[PDB]
Amino acid sequence: RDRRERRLIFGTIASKMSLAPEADLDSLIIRNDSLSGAVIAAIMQEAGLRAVRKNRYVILQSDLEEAYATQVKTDNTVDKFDFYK
Amino acid sequence: EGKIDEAADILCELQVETYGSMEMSEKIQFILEQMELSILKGDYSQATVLSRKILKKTFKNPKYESLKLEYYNLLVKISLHKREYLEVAQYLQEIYQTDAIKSDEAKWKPVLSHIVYFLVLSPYGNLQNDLIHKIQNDNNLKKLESQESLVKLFTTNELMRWPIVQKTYEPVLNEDDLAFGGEANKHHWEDLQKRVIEHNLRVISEYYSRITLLRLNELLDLTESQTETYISDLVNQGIIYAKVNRPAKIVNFEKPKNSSQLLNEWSHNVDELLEHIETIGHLITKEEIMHGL
Amino acid sequence: GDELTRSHFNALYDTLLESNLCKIIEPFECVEISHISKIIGLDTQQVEGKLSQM
Repeated sequence: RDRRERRLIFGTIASKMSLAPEADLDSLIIRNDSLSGAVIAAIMQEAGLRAVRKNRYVILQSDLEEAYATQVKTDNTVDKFDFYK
Repeated sequence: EGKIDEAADILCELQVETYGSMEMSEKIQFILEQMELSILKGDYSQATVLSRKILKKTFKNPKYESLKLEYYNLLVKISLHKREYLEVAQYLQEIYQTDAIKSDEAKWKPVLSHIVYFLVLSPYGNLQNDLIHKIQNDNNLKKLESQESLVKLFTTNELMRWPIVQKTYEPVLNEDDLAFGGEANKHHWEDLQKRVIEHNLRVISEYYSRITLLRLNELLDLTESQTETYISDLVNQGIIYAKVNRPAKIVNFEKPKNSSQLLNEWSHNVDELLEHIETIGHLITKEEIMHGL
Repeated sequence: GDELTRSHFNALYDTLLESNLCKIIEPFECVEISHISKIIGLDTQQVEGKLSQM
């Protein structure tokens, strides 16, 4: 993935959803690395789900960070990054 | 001491992170005071956010007296900036049945005149026809008869008696100190005039097919410039349509010809003779019975 | 000064004009052209030229 190539999904999927000017989409780009199309699309989808959990019709900045920790780490395995043994 | 924003910002940074939705007894009561701080401060955004928490959770909770009464007042206080008579009228549908069941006619009479004032000033809707009859209509009340005739007035309204009716009876109309903020009564005069003009042109389309623009200005209580202002919003929003000729001073209904005339509209002439052979054939035997007997 | 900005200037010129003309055309027609130019705020020849082209 690339910084702009991922941003093409943010500027598209979130354009069809109600958001707030306080929420920033730049923090969800650089911090995320190597994500598919549905994983990034699930970030905007989960942000809307957590907003309904708090009964909100928009997407705030706090709802993005709560939905970020779920999709940020897809690897629970250990013994990686091994160039040795 | 007279400090508002200081007590509102402190409570906003605490109670939000305080309750984890464990005990709802003290949580619902304290948020009612937090929402009022944003109303006195004049912040409509924060008051709307705080109204999305305990308002929906109370419906599942058992009905309590003061808690439901606070919701009726807070939703009116947040309408100072919004000033939408259609949205507030939907919030008063619950109190209409609250004072008619839980309470008595003592508090039900003033609420009856208030809820109608939001319906009279409502721009439009599909439920406005069902809200004419309601339930408790014909209660033999002085305030009910004044508002009941006002609903049916828009159909026949010529705006000839409009300044006369508002002077004699003005419970919610001109001077209203209850559930309405303002520095004067000029808001009641401007908001009520916008609704009576839109309903005036609406019924003309169903009655007068062609009318002179010079006569239309006298019926709408407007001028040459003020007439084109209200009719422009009705057509642009997709409500109704009319004909406006500036040089010719002609206002017509502009009957659409898109129905292809005989290809469609002929359906009105098939029912004319449909009852022709049917009624005559039945009377041939019926008349001979009375003649023979 | 920019050639690309000037190219989009006529696009924004017709964009705001189409939104203003749509407000005029939506009600009934047969209104004075002079009254149309007063709402737009341009020359009568400019209003008649841009409208007839569309």
